[PDB]
Amino acid sequence: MNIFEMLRIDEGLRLKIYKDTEGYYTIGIGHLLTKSPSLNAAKSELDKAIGRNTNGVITKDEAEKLFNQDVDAAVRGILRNAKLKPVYDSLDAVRRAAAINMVFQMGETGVAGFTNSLRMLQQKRWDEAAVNLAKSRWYNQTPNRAKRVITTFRTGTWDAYK
Ligand SMILES: ClCCOc1ccccc1
Repeated sequence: MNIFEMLRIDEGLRLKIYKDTEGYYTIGIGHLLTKSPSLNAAKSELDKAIGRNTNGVITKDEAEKLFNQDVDAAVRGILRNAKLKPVYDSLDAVRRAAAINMVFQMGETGVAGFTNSLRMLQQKRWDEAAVNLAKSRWYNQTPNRAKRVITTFRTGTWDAYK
């Protein structure tokens, strides 16, 4: 298991434009296209992302290319964020994957406001962290996914993904 395999499980793979759990146009392995309700707007973003006229369909290779970029960007975002970086640096590699997973899903601004959870993670109070993480819109809207990510933070193992 690793961050790629982990997010592949959490996000799925769809080769045509679909709506994500929030109702936003998305493609590939959870590549958010736009928060706009316009399908045409989404197709424009898709074409710009891939570099050709796709008419809303991409290949698996193209999906994996965006996915790699998205993971890279999430990591790079964490490292450029003054609140996230020290917590990330403090973690082992398995818990780092859980951190990336959350940023991938909710964006770095969103996760940077998990102030109390971030502190518990830095402190390595894993059970406390796991309790605090669940007290969130995130947990309530995507409980099965949140439960997997929380278990990963709590245990530093891949148990929730085997
Ligand atoms: Cl507090 C739940 C998120 O934990 C993170 C820790 C480090 C970087 C990004 C996220």
